[PDB]
Amino acid sequence: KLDRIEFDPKKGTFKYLSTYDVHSPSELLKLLRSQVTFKGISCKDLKDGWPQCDETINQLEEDSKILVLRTKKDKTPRYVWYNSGGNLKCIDEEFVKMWENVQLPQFAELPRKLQDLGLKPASVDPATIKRQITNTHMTGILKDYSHR
Amino acid sequence: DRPIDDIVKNLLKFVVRGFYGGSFVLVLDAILFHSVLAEDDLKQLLSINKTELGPLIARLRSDRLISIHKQREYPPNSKSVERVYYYVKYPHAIDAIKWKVHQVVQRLKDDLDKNSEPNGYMCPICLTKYTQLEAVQLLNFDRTEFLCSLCDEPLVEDDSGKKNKEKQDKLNRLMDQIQPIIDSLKKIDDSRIEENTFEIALARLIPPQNQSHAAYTYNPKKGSTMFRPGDSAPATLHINITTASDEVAQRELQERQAEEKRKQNAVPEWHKQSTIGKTALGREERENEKTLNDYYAALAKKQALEDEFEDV
Amino acid sequence: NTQPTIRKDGLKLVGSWKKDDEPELRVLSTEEILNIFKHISVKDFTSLGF
Amino acid sequence: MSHSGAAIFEKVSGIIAINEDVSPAELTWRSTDGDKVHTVVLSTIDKLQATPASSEKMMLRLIGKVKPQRHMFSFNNRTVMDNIKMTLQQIISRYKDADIYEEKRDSLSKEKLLTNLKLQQSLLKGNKVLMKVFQETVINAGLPPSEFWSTRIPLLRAFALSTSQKVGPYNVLSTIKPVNKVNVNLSREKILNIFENYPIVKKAYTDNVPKNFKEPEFWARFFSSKLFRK
Ligand SMILES: [Zn+2]
Repeated sequence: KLDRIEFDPKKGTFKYLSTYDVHSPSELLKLLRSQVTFKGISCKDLKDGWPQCDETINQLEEDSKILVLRTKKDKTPRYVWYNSGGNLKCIDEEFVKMWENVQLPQFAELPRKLQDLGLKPASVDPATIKRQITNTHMTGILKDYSHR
Repeated sequence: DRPIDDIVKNLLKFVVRGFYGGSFVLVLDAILFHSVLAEDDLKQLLSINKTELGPLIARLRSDRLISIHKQREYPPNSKSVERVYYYVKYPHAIDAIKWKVHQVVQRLKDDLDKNSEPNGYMCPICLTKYTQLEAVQLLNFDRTEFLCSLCDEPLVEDDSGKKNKEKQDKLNRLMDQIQPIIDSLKKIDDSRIEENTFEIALARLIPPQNQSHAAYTYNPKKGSTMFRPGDSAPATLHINITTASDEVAQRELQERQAEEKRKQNAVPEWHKQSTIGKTALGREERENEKTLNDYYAALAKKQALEDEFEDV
Repeated sequence: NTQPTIRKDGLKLVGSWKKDDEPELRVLSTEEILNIFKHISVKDFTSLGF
Repeated sequence: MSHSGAAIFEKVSGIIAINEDVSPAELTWRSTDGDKVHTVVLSTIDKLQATPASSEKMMLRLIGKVKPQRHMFSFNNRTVMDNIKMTLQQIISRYKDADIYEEKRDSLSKEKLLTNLKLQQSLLKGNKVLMKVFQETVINAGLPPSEFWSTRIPLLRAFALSTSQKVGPYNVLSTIKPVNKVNVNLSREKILNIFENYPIVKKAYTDNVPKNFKEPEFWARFFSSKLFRK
């Protein structure tokens, strides 16, 4: 009767029913893609019933097939997600540091600066958003037919 | 979803996955996968902490990759709370990436130009940089070495002489690596994108949880003259098949209507006749068919919850 | 846009907007004030004596 | 799209979807985690209840015909709710009309003419005076049927030609005028003429009339379809 145990009428055995019956990388990849919410399958239950999951998860992490949230205490995969984008690492660190150095101009002035550069500004300055009796014996018989 | 929307979504995904760490992809991808997402719901989806969600939201807010929306939500059976919702404003996000992409390339271009300029000189003691033009006015009387002004010590040539090729190599890598972004922007420029708002973005919402404490609804205050910085953005067909009986039936209906129409126009009775003499006004075949049917049968054989509502 | 009634509270500027019950109230951020003042045209603030 | 969106049912948030491919159409509500699932067949809906646009709430109830069944859906955006209200209205209106309708309801020669027994029976049944002569002269007297019709060839030919002639071709779809609520008056003669001029209509008619839905629904969809306009 318990939901965590699966019965086998073929042999008459009781086997543990894991939350996600996955034992191969191919099955895991399709399982994540089938998720309807953005919640990541916890490695705690995925590791249970799977002799090796970090090795498989790490293999997929290198290939950018899935998204993995890493622990802060010790390196260990937490809830994972399907990678709907491209490669996870496709930019050199020498440019990431330069990305941090870049400081964006004032919001109200960005379109003007971009327009001065000649690039099409996909936005506008918010300052331009223009926010736009006689015969009283028939007290209630008369219906207001004001227009036609 | 329009084809251009996919391009913008791809552009945002590439930028975050490349120019941001790992956790940043998780936060932004959730906002893209869903519509406006409450902070509490966002926390449950990613199972990240406040001290971990803070830096991610804060950095993704400074770069304008994710917008914020604050409103007063009034749950009916509990104390209310001011809710925070995170979404993406494509026109603003596209501009932020466009400027940053240009800025990064410009810095390398300036550095490439700067490196092509003569090296210069440096002083080991005071660590003061002197250009070639400036150094020429500080050399000793012997005309043998450049002497510092503050230290009066021989100058040492500056570095970056051999980097002339390195800076060019770095620039080449940048354009090749950022190539997907530039191609995406070109397609983005071709089409026109409508600015997103908390209400507009809410139209594509996919609820995160079965019972979310955050009420994903917009309830603007009536007659609210307030304007906040950057919170404003730009029958039934019935058919009837008529059979032979219906056709004759319909004909009689018009005939009755025609008679009524004629009566509506017909003059009154008193106008019809001159009323002078009258007193002044003051206060069986079936059996035959059956036998015939049987007879031919032989011949053929022979020959052969109370709320206001309306009705829509 | 309807302009607010601005009053000084401490070292901050607080602006109130009159509705079309009680008037709307919020704090005018210094960044907002700086953004607006930069938009004033040359002729506009010369009339103010600057 | 106008056939799906987010909705909250019984204080549970989920995605509301409108299924029209399967006849009868049914609305399926699926919870975020899928723990609870609710499906309702649109055929059971009597009226469509929607909150006024002047109220902050954006609810939408589908009341079922009988303690009438009630399904209440809460939306997040008026446009999303509006995008689903109009689509739902179309399904109910067409099915309501279908329910209303359901509740409311050569051979000209002497040889062949003398041999076409069906025509001889057909004309005789309508004619009564000929029955009087035929009954006495053929049933009792015993005159051969062939001899009786020998002298009445023009009578047989005249009756046959009445039902043996057809009108000429003409632009049939142009005559139809839809004339909010719009009503049209089709007829059996119009139905046959449409098939002859447009074989495609007949092709879609023969393969769907008994299978999926009754004829009134088919023609209601056809006129509303872009095919009728094309
Ligand atoms: Zn020095």
